Amino acid sequence: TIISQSTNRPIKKIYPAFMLGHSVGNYTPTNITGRYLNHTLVILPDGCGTLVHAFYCILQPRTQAYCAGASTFTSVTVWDTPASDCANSQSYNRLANLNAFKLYFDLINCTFRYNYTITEDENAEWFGITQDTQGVHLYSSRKENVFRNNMFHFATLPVYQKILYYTVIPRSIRSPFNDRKAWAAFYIYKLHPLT
Amino acid sequence: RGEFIEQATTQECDFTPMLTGTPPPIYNFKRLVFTNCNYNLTKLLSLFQVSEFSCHQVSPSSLATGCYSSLTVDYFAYSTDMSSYLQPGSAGEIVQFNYKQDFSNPTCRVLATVPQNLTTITKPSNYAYLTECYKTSAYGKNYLYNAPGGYTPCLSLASRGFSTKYQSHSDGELTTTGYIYPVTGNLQMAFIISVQYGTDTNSVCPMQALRNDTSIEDKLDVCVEYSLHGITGRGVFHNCTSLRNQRFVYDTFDNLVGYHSYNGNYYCVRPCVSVPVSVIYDKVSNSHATL
Amino acid sequence: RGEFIEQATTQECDFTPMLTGTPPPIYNFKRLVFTNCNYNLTKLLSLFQVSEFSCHQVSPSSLATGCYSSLTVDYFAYSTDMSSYLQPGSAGEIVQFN
Amino acid sequence: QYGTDTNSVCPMQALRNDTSIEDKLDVCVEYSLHGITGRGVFHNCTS
Amino acid sequence: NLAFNKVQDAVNANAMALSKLAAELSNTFGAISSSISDILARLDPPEQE
Amino acid sequence: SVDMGTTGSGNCIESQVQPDFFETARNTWPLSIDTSKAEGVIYPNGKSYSNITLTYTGLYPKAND
Ligand SMILES: *[C@@H]1O[C@H](CO)[C@@H](O[C@@H]2O[C@H](CO)[C@@H](O[C@@H]3O[C@H](CO[C@H]4O[C@H](CO)[C@@H](O)[C@H](O)[C@@H]4O)[C@@H](O)[C@H](O[C@H]4O[C@H](CO)[C@@H](O)[C@H](O)[C@@H]4O)[C@@H]3O)[C@H](O)[C@H]2NC(C)=O)[C@H](O)[C@H]1NC(C)=O
Ligand SMILES: *[C@@H]1O[C@H](CO[C@@H]2O[C@@H](C)[C@@H](O)[C@@H](O)[C@@H]2O)[C@@H](O[C@@H]2O[C@H](CO)[C@@H](O[C@@H]3O[C@H](CO)[C@@H](O)[C@H](O)[C@@H]3O)[C@H](O)[C@H]2NC(C)=O)[C@H](O)[C@H]1NC(C)=O
Ligand SMILES: *[C@@H]1O[C@H](CO)[C@@H](O[C@@H]2O[C@H](CO)[C@@H](O[C@@H]3O[C@H](CO)[C@@H](O)[C@H](O)[C@@H]3O)[C@H](O)[C@H]2NC(C)=O)[C@H](O)[C@H]1NC(C)=O
Ligand SMILES: *[C@@H]1O[C@H](CO)[C@@H](O[C@@H]2O[C@H](CO)[C@@H](O[C@@H]3O[C@H](CO)[C@@H](O)[C@H](O)[C@@H]3O)[C@H](O)[C@H]2NC(C)=O)[C@H](O)[C@H]1NC(C)=O
Ligand SMILES: *[C@@H]1O[C@H](CO)[C@@H](O[C@@H]2O[C@H](CO)[C@@H](O)[C@H](O)[C@H]2NC(C)=O)[C@H](O)[C@H]1NC(C)=O
Ligand SMILES: *[C@@H]1O[C@H](CO)[C@@H](O[C@@H]2O[C@H](CO)[C@@H](O)[C@H](O)[C@H]2NC(C)=O)[C@H](O)[C@H]1NC(C)=O
Ligand SMILES: *[C@@H]1O[C@H](CO)[C@@H](O[C@@H]2O[C@H](CO)[C@@H](O)[C@H](O)[C@H]2NC(C)=O)[C@H](O)[C@H]1NC(C)=O
Ligand SMILES: *[C@@H]1O[C@H](CO)[C@@H](O[C@@H]2O[C@H](CO)[C@@H](O)[C@H](O)[C@H]2NC(C)=O)[C@H](O)[C@H]1NC(C)=O
Ligand SMILES: *[C@@H]1O[C@H](CO)[C@@H](O[C@@H]2O[C@H](CO)[C@@H](O)[C@H](O)[C@H]2NC(C)=O)[C@H](O)[C@H]1NC(C)=O
Ligand SMILES: CCCCC/C=C/C/C=C/CCCCCCCC(=O)O
Ligand SMILES: CCCCC/C=C/C/C=C/CCCCCCCC(=O)O
Ligand SMILES: *[C@@H]1O[C@H](CO)[C@@H](O)[C@H](O)[C@H]1NC(C)=O
Ligand SMILES: [Zn+2]
Ligand SMILES: [Zn+2]
Ligand SMILES: [Zn+2]
Repeated sequence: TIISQSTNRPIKKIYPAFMLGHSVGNYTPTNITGRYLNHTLVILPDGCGTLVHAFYCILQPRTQAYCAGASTFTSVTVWDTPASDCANSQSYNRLANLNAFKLYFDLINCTFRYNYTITEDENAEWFGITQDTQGVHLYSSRKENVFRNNMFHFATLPVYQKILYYTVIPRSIRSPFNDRKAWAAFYIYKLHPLT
Repeated sequence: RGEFIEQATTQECDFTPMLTGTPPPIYNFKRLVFTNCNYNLTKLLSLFQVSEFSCHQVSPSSLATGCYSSLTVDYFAYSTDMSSYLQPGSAGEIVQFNYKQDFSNPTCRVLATVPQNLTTITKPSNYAYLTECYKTSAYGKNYLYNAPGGYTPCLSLASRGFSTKYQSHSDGELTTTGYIYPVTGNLQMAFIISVQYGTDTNSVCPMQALRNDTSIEDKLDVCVEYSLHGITGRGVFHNCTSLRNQRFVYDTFDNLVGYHSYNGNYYCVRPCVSVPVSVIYDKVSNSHATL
Repeated sequence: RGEFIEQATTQECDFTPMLTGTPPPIYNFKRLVFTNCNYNLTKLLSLFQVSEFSCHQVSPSSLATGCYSSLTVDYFAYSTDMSSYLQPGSAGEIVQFN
Repeated sequence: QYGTDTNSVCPMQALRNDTSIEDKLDVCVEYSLHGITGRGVFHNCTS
Repeated sequence: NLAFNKVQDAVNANAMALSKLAAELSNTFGAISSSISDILARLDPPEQE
Repeated sequence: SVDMGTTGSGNCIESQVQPDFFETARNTWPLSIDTSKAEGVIYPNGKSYSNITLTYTGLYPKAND
């Protein structure tokens, strides 16, 4: 566990989150870099690892405490409560991360809103994203057979402006003091035009 | 030869954004992508008065009777008298800073006039296009040119709007200039259409090609023309018993050898001339036999 | 890959005869030949409203970014509605006598 | 007309002297020398 | 000497094969130029292919 | 403007930024791309192939990245 260098727990799989946009700037109050301007593509997992969101809207910072528009802002962190949200597979909270994200920004003029269902498991998997004229393309290894490492196309997003930047959204799990689980790290490899 | 057509049922493609509202300027063109839907092309084309069309590696008639994997359309307001500036290889400002047509896929260029009775489309005040887009440098102006099918880098600056001829907007390193002139008479528009053909099923088909003439059971022993999910050809289907969730089987040399049909049977696919034939001929008796 | 460009310095090509005075008839067309000079093609093209262009073994965009040994231009007054009579293979009087 | 020798008729947009060949010796580059274009590698030679 | 001449004939054949291979790169084969760079510089993508 | 749900109300939870605890030497577990297992390879769109070797020019990661 990163927070406590002594305790050791079995490793669990966790999904990442990203923000992709066309222009970047500063968070005006704190002068912290990493603010996406105009229409921004956001990919957010939710539902205790059973759902993933995808929307393309303008992020309007909120001036409340510890939010993007305040002077006490440090980072955009999405959280969830396993005790309440992930109590059981029947009462999974599908909007916990989305509700956490809405506290940082007001969502304005969103072009679309998509979601995809993910079967809960512990197998390793791969995720990819590209873009061409048709739009933004998503790839996954859970499409055909999760026990093979090949990635297959499963979605196309209507984003046509050229994407130049992306930023990983950090996650922090508010687990109780009993569990205090450990989360698997993920790795990002850049694609290149190759034979 | 008989016929054999199998097509899935899909919803209608949404062309309402193009048929309602005010078309955008050329530098801020609107793009629509259609997958897994059907369209009534006759209805769409009737709404417009076409002045010219130019297609590459495809024909307009074929676009009304064939299936594709994807359909992309870019449209914007454009005066017909500036048609030459949209032609491939033009040296004008339209190609440099507004729109460059891409030729990596089969495509068509259509110019048309909006009739008066088509009141759902609203006329803009003026036609507009950019004259230059550059970055200030020590040597001079560092012009930025549009990639094929892409947007101009000065798009954000151009969003501020132009109220007079040769009005310039700058935000520091970037500077752009625009040109406007009033719209007279009926509105005129442009349409850049591109299509892609996939080796798998093609889910974008016109309504005129939507049919289920899957009478293959009665046409087993006959050379027929088949059109199965966008795959066309000629062959003979033989009853056969037989990798993944795919309806088509191909050999190493990319020949279609097997098909899975809607009825539930599996058919072997062979060309209409497949059985070898040899003739034994005797010159003395003028007799012949077949093997 | 990098870049490596070397070009000599020359004077400006004189296009003033074409931009001043009255253009001649088609049968008495004016010819200009340019060698060892540079031209500002953007300035020239801006002065005119092009209705049509047809090039052979070259493109107009390439003519604004490439060097040549010689440049020849023939110009005359001509109505646009008679464009078909200037097309290759025409059977009209324009090709035969003008 | 295109000549195999130097082409002395060039547009003003193509008038440049980016002759930084000394720093680009050990690299494949696109060259445009007096109307002659191509790709290649330049090696210091005596002649 | 005919036998001595055949040795020079063999040498000339070896030279001729490489001469044929080298000379074919300078032909345009009906194109506007024998260089791909010239074709890309003088023409646009619809006509370059 | 599609419906994105109920607007958020309240205060954002504070977060502590300590990059030293995350980018230390003890928490370094390198994993390179293994081309023998075809890791990070996107399957070509449309059609499948079986028992064949093909050459493709597209977007792929570098070996041992
Ligand atoms: C996965 O993604 C899908 C698609 O984006 C989401 O489905 C949408 O869910 C939202 C709620 O989050 C729905 O919005 C609500 O729709 C009600 C009825 O809408 C009618 O009209 C629309 C437009 O034609 C149709 O799509 C729809 O079928 C109906 O005919 C409204 O009554 C609601 O308004 C009320 O709630 C909002 C809450 O924000 C208030 O602001 C309003 O004042 C009012 O009280 C609301 O707009 C939306 O219609 C759904 N779309 C579709 C296509 O189904 C899924 O929710 C999402 N799944 C997740 C995140 O788990
Ligand atoms: C983490 O662990 C889970 C659970 O698997 C169990 O615990 C492991 C520690 C091992 O001891 C496993 O043997 C044990 O079952 C792993 O998920 C499981 O992966 C295996 C790997 O083969 C799956 O087996 C497959 O199961 C299907 C069932 O139809 C067959 O078709 C296949 O031939 C094959 O046998 C197994 O089903 C799967 N279980 C679940 C519930 O998903 C997981 O892979 C592992 N993760 C990592 C990264 O090691
Ligand atoms: C593609 O769109 C066109 C135009 O919308 C469709 O054609 C139209 O079809 C309707 C319904 O069949 C016709 O309406 C009928 O018209 C007659 C005219 O006498 C009338 O008696 C009936 O009561 C009825 O209203 C309509 O005329 C016809 N229009 C034209 C111009 O042909 C067409 O069907 C669509 N194609 C597909 C494949 O859906
Ligand atoms: C080719 O010809 C054109 C047109 O003559 C040249 O562009 C022009 O360049 C001049 C001098 O740089 C510009 O004048 C300046 O304009 C600004 C406008 O705000 C003004 O602030 C300055 O005081 C000055 O007058 C002129 O605007 C510009 N015109 C256009 C239409 O771009 C061009 O430089 C020539 N090219 C070459 C390579 O010589
Ligand atoms: C974003 O903030 C950074 C600092 O966090 C700004 O960089 C400063 O720029 C000013 C003005 O040139 C300099 O005086 C400072 O020294 C810079 N600070 C640092 C730490 O380098 C940056 O300009 C801001 N960007 C925008 C677009 O506002
Ligand atoms: C994208 O966001 C930027 C920054 O928020 C917007 O740029 C502003 O635009 C207004 C209106 O034209 C200008 O008056 C401001 O000076 C600009 N601000 C900055 C910091 O550049 C821009 O308008 C947005 N893009 C679009 C298409 O609305
Ligand atoms: C979101 O879209 C709305 C509706 O298109 C925009 O609201 C318009 O804003 C302009 C510019 O300020 C006003 O002149 C219009 O009157 C507004 N229209 C309506 C119907 O309210 C709005 O600007 C967009 N929000 C952004 C870009 O942040
Ligand atoms: C042609 O017939 C096939 C087979 O009946 C149709 O496929 C069915 O489509 C319906 C909806 O219309 C689905 O509920 C069924 O599950 C489909 N069956 C199978 C086996 O896939 C197909 O839609 C028809 N195509 C037409 C009428 O254009
Ligand atoms: C590029 O640089 C060369 C080398 O300096 C220039 O050639 C010189 O041109 C001047 C006049 O501008 C003559 O007086 C010199 O004799 C030339 N030198 C040589 C070695 O020939 C050339 O003009 C420059 N080209 C540009 C600036 O376009
Ligand atoms: C009407 C202009 C007359 C030009 C007279 C002399 C020109 C010297 C060289 C010119 C290069 C060819 C430009 C062709 C432009 C066609 C229209 C376009 O593609 O934009
Ligand atoms: C409008 C004329 C109609 C002619 C009707 C019958 C013609 C018999 C044969 C004609 C030869 C072809 C002439 C084509 C001329 C094209 C215009 C031009 O290149 O000048
Ligand atoms: C941010 O930078 C501005 C200058 O642009 C400065 O006035 C302000 O105090 C800075 N804010 C913080 C929190 O450092
Ligand atoms: Zn896609
Ligand atoms: Zn048979
Ligand atoms: Zn060398």
